[PDB]
Amino acid sequence: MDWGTLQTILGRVNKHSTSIGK
Repeated sequence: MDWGTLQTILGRVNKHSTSIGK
């Protein structure tokens, strides 16, 4: 779900997890 009635708002895009530690 996105916006009161939309879509182009959030898509879990743009992120970084290459960082090591786990």
